[PDB]
Amino acid sequence: LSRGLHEQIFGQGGEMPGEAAVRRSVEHLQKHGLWGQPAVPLPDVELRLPPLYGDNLDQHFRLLAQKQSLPYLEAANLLLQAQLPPKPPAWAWAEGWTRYGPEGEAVPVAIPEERALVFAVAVCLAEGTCPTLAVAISPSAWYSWCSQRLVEERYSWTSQLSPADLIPLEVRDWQEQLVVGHNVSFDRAHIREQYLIQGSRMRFLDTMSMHMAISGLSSFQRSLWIAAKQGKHARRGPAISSWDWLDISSVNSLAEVHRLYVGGPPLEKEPRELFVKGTMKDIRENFQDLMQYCAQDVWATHEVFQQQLPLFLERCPHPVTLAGMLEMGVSYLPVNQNWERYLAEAQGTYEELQREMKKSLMDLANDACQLLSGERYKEDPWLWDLEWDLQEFKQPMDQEDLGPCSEEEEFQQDVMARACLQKLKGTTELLPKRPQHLPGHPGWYRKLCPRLDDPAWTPGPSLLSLQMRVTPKLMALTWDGFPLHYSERHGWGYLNDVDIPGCWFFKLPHKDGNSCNVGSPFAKDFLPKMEDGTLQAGPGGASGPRALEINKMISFWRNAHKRISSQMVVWLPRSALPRAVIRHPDYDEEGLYGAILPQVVTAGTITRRAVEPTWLTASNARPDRVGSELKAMVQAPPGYTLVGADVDSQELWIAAVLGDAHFAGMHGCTAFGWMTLQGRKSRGTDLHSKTATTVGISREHAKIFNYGRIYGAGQPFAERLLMQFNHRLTQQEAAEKAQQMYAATKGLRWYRWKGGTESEMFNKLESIATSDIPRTPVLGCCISRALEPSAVQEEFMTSRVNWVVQSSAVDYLHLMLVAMKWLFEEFAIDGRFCISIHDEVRYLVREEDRYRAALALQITNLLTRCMFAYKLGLNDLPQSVAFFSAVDIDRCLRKEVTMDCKTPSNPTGMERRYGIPQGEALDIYQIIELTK
Amino acid sequence: EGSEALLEICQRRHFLSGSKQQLSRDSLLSGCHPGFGPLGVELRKNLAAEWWTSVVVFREQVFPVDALHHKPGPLLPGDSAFRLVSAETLREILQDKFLENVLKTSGKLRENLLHGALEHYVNCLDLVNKRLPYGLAQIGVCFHPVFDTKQIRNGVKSIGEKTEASLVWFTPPRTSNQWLDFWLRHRLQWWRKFAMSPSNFSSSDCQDEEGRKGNKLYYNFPWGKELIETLWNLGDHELLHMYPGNVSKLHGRDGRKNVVPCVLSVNGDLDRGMLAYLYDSFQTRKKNLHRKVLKLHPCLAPIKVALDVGRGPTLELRQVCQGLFNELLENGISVWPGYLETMQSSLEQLYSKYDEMSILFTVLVTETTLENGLIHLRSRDTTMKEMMHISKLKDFLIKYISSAKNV
Amino acid sequence: SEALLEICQRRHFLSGSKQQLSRDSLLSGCHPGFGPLGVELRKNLAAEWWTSVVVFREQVFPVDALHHKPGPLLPGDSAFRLVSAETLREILQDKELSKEQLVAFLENVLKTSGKLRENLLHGALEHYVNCLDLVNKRLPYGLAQIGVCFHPVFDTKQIRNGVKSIGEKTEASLVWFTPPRTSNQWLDFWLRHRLQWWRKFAMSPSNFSSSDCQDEEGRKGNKLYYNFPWGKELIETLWNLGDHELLHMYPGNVSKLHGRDGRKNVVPCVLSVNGDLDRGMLAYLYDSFQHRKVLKLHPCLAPIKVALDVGRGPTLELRQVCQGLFNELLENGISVWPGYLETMQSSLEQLYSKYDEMSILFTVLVTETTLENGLIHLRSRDTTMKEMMHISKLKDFLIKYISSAKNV
RNA sequence: AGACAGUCUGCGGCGCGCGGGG
DNA sequence: GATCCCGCGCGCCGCAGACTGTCT
Repeated sequence: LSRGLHEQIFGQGGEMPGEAAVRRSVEHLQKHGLWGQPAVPLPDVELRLPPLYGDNLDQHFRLLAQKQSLPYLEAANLLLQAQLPPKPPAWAWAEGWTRYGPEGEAVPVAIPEERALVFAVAVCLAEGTCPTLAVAISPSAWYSWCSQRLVEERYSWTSQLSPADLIPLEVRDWQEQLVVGHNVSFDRAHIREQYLIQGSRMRFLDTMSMHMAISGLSSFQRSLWIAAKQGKHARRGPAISSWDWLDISSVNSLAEVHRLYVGGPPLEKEPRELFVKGTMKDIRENFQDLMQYCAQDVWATHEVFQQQLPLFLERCPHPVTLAGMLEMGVSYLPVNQNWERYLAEAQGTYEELQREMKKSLMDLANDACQLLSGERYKEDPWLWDLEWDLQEFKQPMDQEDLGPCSEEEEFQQDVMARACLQKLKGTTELLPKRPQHLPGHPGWYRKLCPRLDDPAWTPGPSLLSLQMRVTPKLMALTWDGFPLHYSERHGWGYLNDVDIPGCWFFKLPHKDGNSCNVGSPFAKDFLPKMEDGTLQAGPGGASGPRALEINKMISFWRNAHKRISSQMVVWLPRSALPRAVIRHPDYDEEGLYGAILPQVVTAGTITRRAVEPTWLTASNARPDRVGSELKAMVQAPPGYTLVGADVDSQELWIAAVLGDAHFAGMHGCTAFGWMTLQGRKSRGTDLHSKTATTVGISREHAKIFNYGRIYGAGQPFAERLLMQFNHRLTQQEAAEKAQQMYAATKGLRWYRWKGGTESEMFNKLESIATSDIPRTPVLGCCISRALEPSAVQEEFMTSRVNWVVQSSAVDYLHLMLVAMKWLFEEFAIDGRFCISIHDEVRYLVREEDRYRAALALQITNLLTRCMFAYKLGLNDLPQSVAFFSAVDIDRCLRKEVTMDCKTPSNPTGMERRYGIPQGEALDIYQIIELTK
Repeated sequence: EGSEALLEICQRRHFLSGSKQQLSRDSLLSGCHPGFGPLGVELRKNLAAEWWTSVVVFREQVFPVDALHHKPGPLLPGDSAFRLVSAETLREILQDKFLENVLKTSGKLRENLLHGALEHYVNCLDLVNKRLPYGLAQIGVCFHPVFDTKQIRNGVKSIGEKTEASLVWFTPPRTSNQWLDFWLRHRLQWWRKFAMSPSNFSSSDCQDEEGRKGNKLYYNFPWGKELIETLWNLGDHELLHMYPGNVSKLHGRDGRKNVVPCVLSVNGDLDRGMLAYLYDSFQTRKKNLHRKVLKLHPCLAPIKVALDVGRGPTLELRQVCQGLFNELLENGISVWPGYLETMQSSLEQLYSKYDEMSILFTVLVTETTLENGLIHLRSRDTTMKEMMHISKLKDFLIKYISSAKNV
Repeated sequence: SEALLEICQRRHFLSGSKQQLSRDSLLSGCHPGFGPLGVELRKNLAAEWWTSVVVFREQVFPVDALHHKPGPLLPGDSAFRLVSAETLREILQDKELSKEQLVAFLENVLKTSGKLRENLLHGALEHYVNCLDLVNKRLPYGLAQIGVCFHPVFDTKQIRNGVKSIGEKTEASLVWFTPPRTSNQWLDFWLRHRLQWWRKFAMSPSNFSSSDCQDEEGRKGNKLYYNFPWGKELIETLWNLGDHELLHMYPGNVSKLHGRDGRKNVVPCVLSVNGDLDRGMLAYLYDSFQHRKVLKLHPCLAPIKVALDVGRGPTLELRQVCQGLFNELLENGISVWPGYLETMQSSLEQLYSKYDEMSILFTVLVTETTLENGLIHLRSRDTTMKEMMHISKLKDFLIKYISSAKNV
């Protein structure tokens, strides 16, 4: 009870609130907001949790992480201090796996019977995606794998059962195995047993993940480091005056990492690039050289790992971090045959849309050529500045007759005509002037039509796009005024001829936009401004409407069809599928069941946030984009389903609880956690659209304001946002805080400097960022060692204060993963496989154990939040938090159980259920299989 | 007016439609028009060929079938609308002594060719080894009853003829809806092809009075939206109706189970499609261009190129075009046998004439063609003339048509 | 005869039940439609006729003729295949009777409603006026059309009142307007061309023959029969009808239906050429058959050219190659039977016999050796010779074979 | 007369803005 | 926010490499 807090199953009353703390908290709440705001008490549920080891909720997680990560730590230690023999003289040219014994002796082996390995794979990018060769090193010997495709014959593109085999048969000690590698996810993607639906007792370590964990750098840091490494060396540009981090930071590439962590000679880089831009034939010719290069890369990675492991353990002392990284290194995504179909449709539709965009434009070109005949370029106000190609290549039988005989005509005319054509006019026979009269009124219309030496000049102008600067003035007044003038003297449309939007009568030359300091670009306006903005016109047909809309429809798929439609997808055979998938409803269909490994870096950026360009991105199935239906078509096979959820406002809650803990021991101390907990749109004081109406444009259009402010956005950003809102003047906008910074630091020192005060407690984040000691935030993981102010002092504050919250979120994710693994291990919940997108988490689980796993993610969330609040806080927690709002069960993956799409236009037909989120209906059971 | 008025002009004049002083949109839509001109016949033939290539070619398990225009008289329940008349006028019953007054037990002209496909289903089931998923396609003429619903001078119902292309697809019941969506997607994709304004072709969903779903395709003529093609999920009702004896004969193998197939009927009216494409090909806000031209797609334009001989050394030396004509005739390039008008006509009227017939290119052979052979090649899309090559004309035209076929 | 109608009933050349089609009723149109193979063979024959007669002639244009006559002012004397021609309820010949006021000349059912066409000549005669403007008053020119016609059958034992069963015949018609002068020359020219065209695809052209005949109204005529095994059955007719048929229509006015020839106005003389495409198909099917049972249809007339199949090897990794080859062949315009997706391997000998009965030029077999070195087994229908060919050369070889067969 | 200006073509770098996601 | 990307066309150059007249 109390302030809507849950029942304290674990813990005692050793902690006391503090009367002075209570008085200060209620005084602050009265000062900012209302002290008395009763809220409906939520229902209280009690369930028998599993027995928690240790005490104080920290020993429990420590023991779980240690138990999970002991075998892999043992394997890493085995690889840490194990010397290796020299590389063999000559690599063996044979199919399969070969082990190199002493003095280079090579012996054929089924698979490496080793606990630990440093592994690297090469793939012939020119043809297919099957692996070509691989080199690995164990503590005692070298191993080399040569693919079956060294022989000459045709091979399928299915890519199943082809890649390397690395997991021994389970049915002779320490079954756990660890594989180390730089970008090891790429190498894991090329292992046979990693595509099974059932889990396996093998884990992968990424040296790049550790490098980002220790001695990592941010994106701006990456740019500065690259510039400094270059021979030579934006907007505000306040300088740095602190470049010590250059000597400790590096780029994620293997060469730079080896140089930073090892002082040996630089690794030689092969300039041939036979794997990237070479056929399989040169690979056969250059077998020894390529094997040597791969072995060099493996050796460098091993040296890097040796130098990194103790440093990483020192800077991430908590075993939970390692356990969570190991768990997050194994992701799974069943696809089934529909994925292929999707790759067709999203492609075909895209092409179709492009055609609809292209053809209309072609017509607009063709009808313009007729302007040449009349010699009336002055008549057209759009094409009179155009080239107009003034130049040219300059290169009665009154008889019945009838009734012919059976004789045949001599013909023989075509041969003579061809002879006269080819032999004479020697000049033209070489380099023919294809343009002749074609160029016409459009500016060098010949250019739009392919050169055709390789193309053959496809009908009409096929090199015509929407952003050539020729498309304006071809659709009348589409862009700004009559002249576009992408070069200097541009259209003064801004973002009657000067400053006034839209060029007319050619009043003044050169740049005269003087609205946003630039007016050169055209269109590129999210708000169409073609209904009331005016300055948009055309002759009719694919003009105005049906013009920008296709562009926005295919924009996403345009620069996505390369990353997508090329993911390494492996289709398992019938014998490989488990018992559950077979002898089940659905199934059959002569369909292909397969999987895609996301190839995710466990820690790809500052913090340890995972990075994946195709899978770990916030994108929903918007009903306007062709490829929007990504993250779907990941339906589980028959007998399996995806169970999981998102953790609500993770970042806001983390910041709120940190501020509350810093201010006092309660959860509503600073009038910000109270607003996050006891704030509702209908009644409570919600952070968004309430308590901020006095600032900005009413309640709406205030989410981004506060989001940026708690993410580090400064006052000038808010001033810029307000200036374009309601066209308020700069004087009208408050240069100082005034209405702004009411939540954040308004009084600065405020007498009595450092200190935030006001509604939001930035003191904790600032103190952590500027600590100068290894940060070790909640759950204790140090900073990347390159953004520190100790011995560096780079004043990159925007980066570290955000790093605090983001690394806290990653710690939350690690805790969730370890708790889920422990729950699945203790109780026989099949389907340990997991997927994660920042806060969002999903698990592939059997239908039989679907509800047991649905019950899970609730004890996990409760324990994770109770462990978060335990650090620098008391055990009691708000009832509203510590439990998920809903748990999705749908077979596919989507933002919400209820769905929608664009390309299919009827996706429910293709065997799509609903998703039945549970909410509170799942809290009527124990987590024992015995129980119901 | 120019809105559906000038389109009818330069249509009978250039022999795309039969000339009978009709100029009636309702007659054309219903099917009471006298017929189509040779250009119209060629355009319809090209459209039918494209439909055949897209539907039954490049599509295994789809086979041709022929349905008779008539069916046997016996066992013909129902009657014609005007055959059922028993109100009055029984004055003369003087006739002394099949025949009768109720349907006469006689044959009928088919209104749709789905019945023939359903009949041939059992026979055609053997060539697929009873693989339930398979189709039967056919293009043929169907007869329908149409009347002006005004006055009695028309008397008996008029009979209209429409060239319809129909595909009957037998699919397992479980996959019926998805297969129907696929077909609806492929038909909408095909009709938007060859179209200068694909937006004018639209689709909608409809429900049968028994609850069976289906789709309708429409083209937006200037007066309004007119139906062109219809997709219906027959739901194995008529198939069971015609075969009441036993269900074993109707069992086809889907996956590894024997099931009764579900019938999907996709029937489009080719004449209306031809009219829609003709309307689409034809085109006032600061235009000042005029230049009437039928910008039909190259794949289905009735005539590809036009030959002519102008100001040569003599009319006897025209034979250079002869043979070249034949050279174009090889590999199936349709060419207008020009170079025989022998009338002194201004080249602008001549070019406008060929533009109105929708000919992609105009080839003119001059006196300078016997030596360093170059032929003036004018393009329909843009009024610019090229010299190009006599030897490469065949290859250039083949390439143009092939590229038009694929984007 | 026996052993031929059974083979055609099987393999889906002639659609129908056993003894339904029979040897009789195939010459007449009162039989069930053709099978898919028969339909494809008919389409090939029609395409070849169109190529030889219409598009290469440079003066023959297509014409659109409706299946039914309008009905008003219908003359009371005619064949009257279907006196109704209305939607449903064809009253057939309706000879005699109709003596009462009901179903009299007043309104429909008395040579008043309309009739189904029995020949394509009338449509061409109707369109002649506009087709003159099409060719710009150039007198010598033709109009061609392939279409279905309906005829009445009789005899067939005693049925009491005759059933006048409707027989559908797919006929190709050419109406050639030529100056009345040198009309016999054009008659002989067309007769020779048609006889050559019919003999072109025949294995034994001696069976195809021509005979001459005289008419009281028409000047002269010719007939082609092909000499079926039981006897000679008329398959094509050529008639020099004369101008009186054309003069009968447009009875009023003069100097409107005449055309210019040698700069001299003259009323044209019409030649009617009418060939039975269905009977031609049946004749060609009989010609091809002949000690294995094989239908040696001409390469330009065979419905299916090549057949794909899989022999041994993995079930997968060959279906993909077969699909690729299938797609390439269709992209190149070659019809192929997708036998690769067949599930019972059955027998090689039985498979070859089945494809021989279907008149497939070549049999293509893809095995694991194809994956090894890209070699496929190729069997020729004509000479039953088996060879090995690279998979990348099959398309070119087939196109070359078809082109060589097309030429003399 | 033979040798050298152009035009074109290939191909390389760097500015300019614009759009998905961090 | 955060500064930062990749897939376009413009452009604006550059330098080789080829072909065509062009100059002495």
